[PDB]
Amino acid sequence: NQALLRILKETEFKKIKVLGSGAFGTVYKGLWIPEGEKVKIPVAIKELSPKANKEILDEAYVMASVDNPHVCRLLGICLTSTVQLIMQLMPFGCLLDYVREHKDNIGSQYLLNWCVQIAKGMNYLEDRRLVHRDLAARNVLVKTPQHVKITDFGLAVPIKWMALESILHRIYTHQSDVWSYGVTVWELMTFGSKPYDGIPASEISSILEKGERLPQPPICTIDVYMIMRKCWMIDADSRPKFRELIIEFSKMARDPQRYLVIQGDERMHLPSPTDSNFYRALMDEEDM
Amino acid sequence: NQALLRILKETEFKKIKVLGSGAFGTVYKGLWIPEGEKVKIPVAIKELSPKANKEILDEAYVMASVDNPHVCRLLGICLTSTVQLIMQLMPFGCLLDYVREHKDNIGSQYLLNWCVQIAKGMNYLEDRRLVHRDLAARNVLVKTPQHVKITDFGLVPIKWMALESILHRIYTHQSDVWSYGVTVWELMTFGSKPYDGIPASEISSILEKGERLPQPPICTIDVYMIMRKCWMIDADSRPKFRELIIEFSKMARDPQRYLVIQGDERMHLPSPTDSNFYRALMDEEDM
Ligand SMILES: CN1CCC(c2ccc(-c3ccc4c(c3)C(=O)N([C@@H](C(=O)Nc3nccs3)c3cc(F)ccc3O)C4)cc2)CC1
Ligand SMILES: CN1CCC(c2ccc(-c3ccc4c(c3)C(=O)N([C@@H](C(=O)Nc3nccs3)c3cc(F)ccc3O)C4)cc2)CC1
Ligand SMILES: */C=C\C(=O)Nc1cc(Nc2nccc(-c3cn(C)c4ccccc34)n2)c(OC)cc1N(C)CCN(C)C
Ligand SMILES: */C=C\C(=O)Nc1cc(Nc2nccc(-c3cn(C)c4ccccc34)n2)c(OC)cc1N(C)CCN(C)C
Repeated sequence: NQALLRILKETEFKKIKVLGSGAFGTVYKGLWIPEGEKVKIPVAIKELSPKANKEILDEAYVMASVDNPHVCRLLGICLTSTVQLIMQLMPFGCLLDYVREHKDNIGSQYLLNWCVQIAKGMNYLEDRRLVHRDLAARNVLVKTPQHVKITDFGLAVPIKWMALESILHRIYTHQSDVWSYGVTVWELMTFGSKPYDGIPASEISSILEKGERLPQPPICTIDVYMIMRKCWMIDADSRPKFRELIIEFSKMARDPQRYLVIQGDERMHLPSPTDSNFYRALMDEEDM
Repeated sequence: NQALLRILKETEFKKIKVLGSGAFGTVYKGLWIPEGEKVKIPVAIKELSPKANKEILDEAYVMASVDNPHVCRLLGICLTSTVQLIMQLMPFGCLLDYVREHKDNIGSQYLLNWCVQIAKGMNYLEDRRLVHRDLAARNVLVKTPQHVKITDFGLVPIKWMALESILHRIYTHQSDVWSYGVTVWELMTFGSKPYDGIPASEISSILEKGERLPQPPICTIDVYMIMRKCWMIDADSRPKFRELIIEFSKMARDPQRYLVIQGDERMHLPSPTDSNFYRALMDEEDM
């Protein structure tokens, strides 16, 4: 249990470049320096009282306790005046920046597989009875282009991702996560657009109650959009379950050009197996 | 089958720092840059005719076909003006240099486990009917200090070779058992050169005479006997790699009984907490 979180010394790691900031502190690219040998092992570091460190560690053990190919795991923690958490570094960044930088080279087969993977991770957090509460394209990281992992879940401002019962009553279930999943797909199919951009956060809840939703993205057939819209029903139990979303986006992944309409789709396909095995033996040695 | 070897272009990778040479060419630390992507992936590259390249690929497909935690796999080839082969980069280098540089903190539990691992990989190559022909501490790479892998198999190292290889260029798996015994000895002497100071032309005469490498001081007689049975003159009398796994595993369950190193009770394996950290950053594979 508690053997999954390694307690780190300030002396055995070093922040070296800033990647960004987020939900409790700033993220840096770092290096781990194993005691007694000289090898710089790249990591990611989030820089956030003694008793609050017991609240921190009690949750840290929870996030250090996950095991699923599509969920990120917390690997270490360093108790300093400001706390420092350490996870494996994903050289491909998050999917949000990814989809906004290759938006003219992403084919339909990747997009739908990203949806499958995110539903796989989410359904796993559901099976662990863990609620994400901040699911969003920024919180989906890219291990290899064929392989994404969800991050920074379970931390108890993202109003434009929140289900209506979270905006009005701070109710966070897995069914409220399904709603934010619905927005996350929408970030993907639109190659990184800011949902409800320019309509004040203060006024989102009145527009959802009124019955407006995010608009059908251009590359989406009705079949994909109808699933997004069912994720945004006002009644939580009517939204689909993640286990269903897995089956549905997997079906759509067996025939992608039927469900997403992208210009140039026939000139960009999956990696050959040759290319996936190469990617995996260099970068991605875990199970799936 | 051939989807296990990725055919690379010169333009999608770059050698960046020279790591060493020895076997068949020069090895560099490199970078692979995925087509259409902005990330730079560390790799290892060995830089060496069109017809000879068919001899090459036929072997390369085999060396790309291994799947065992303790055997290295060939990952790509770039058959251009100079043949360039690509495998995963092992940031810890080869085991020989490891044992030479960390001779101050290597305990008996590490040594004995390396033997178990080297026998595991070797016994797998046997099962695949591939003869190493060059098993040696230099050809044992370090993925993590807890995890070694055999490399550059399937391809003169006179001081490692079984006698029937010196006398008849005969290489079977039983000849690999011998080089295995010599590999252990390099490890237990913390990296000494076997038959140091003796000209290569004369090793065969000393082996036929019946001398062997001498018992290292840190080695109990139980360990020495295994090294000696690896060096019997009748190849079929030497032990099998499957047998060496069991025996060195038996010895690892009680390491200080079988190796006598000063300061040994102050260096132990990593805690599980430390093994899990090691594995999620560096070693995510099965074992
Ligand atoms: C509200 N009042 C205020 C202060 C007190 C408090 C209580 C708990 C935390 C806590 C505990 C644990 C985590 C986090 C926060 C968090 O931000 N965590 C991420 C994570 O670390 N990300 C990373 N990026 C790069 C390197 S580390 C994360 C990583 C992961 F691998 C999986 C899930 C996850 O959430 C983990 C902080 C403060 C309590 C009460
Ligand atoms: C006599 N005339 C002269 C010339 C012709 C010829 C024939 C075959 C080769 C050949 C082919 C393939 C390999 C090797 C050599 C080799 O040296 N290889 C190692 C390996 O790649 N090392 C590495 N270090 C860092 C990056 S690549 C290796 C790596 C691995 F992961 C597993 C096994 C293995 O053998 C692979 C070259 C030339 C033929 C006839
Ligand atoms: C969508 C934001 C983002 O994550 N961008 C990003 C991420 C990484 N890698 C990485 N690995 C582990 C943890 C994190 C991480 C977690 N949180 C809350 C972050 C906030 C901001 C930044 C990173 C966070 N990230 C990365 O590695 C190279 C780069 C990157 N960016 C800014 C894109 C640059 N290209 C080189 C990818
Ligand atoms: C024994 C020398 C050596 O390998 N040193 C070494 C190796 C690596 N990584 C690496 N990865 C894959 C394959 C090889 C490799 C295999 N063979 C037969 C080689 C011969 C010559 C060179 C490399 C070979 N090696 C490495 O990665 C950073 C570093 C390294 N060095 C330079 C050790 C010295 N410092 C680590 C202290």
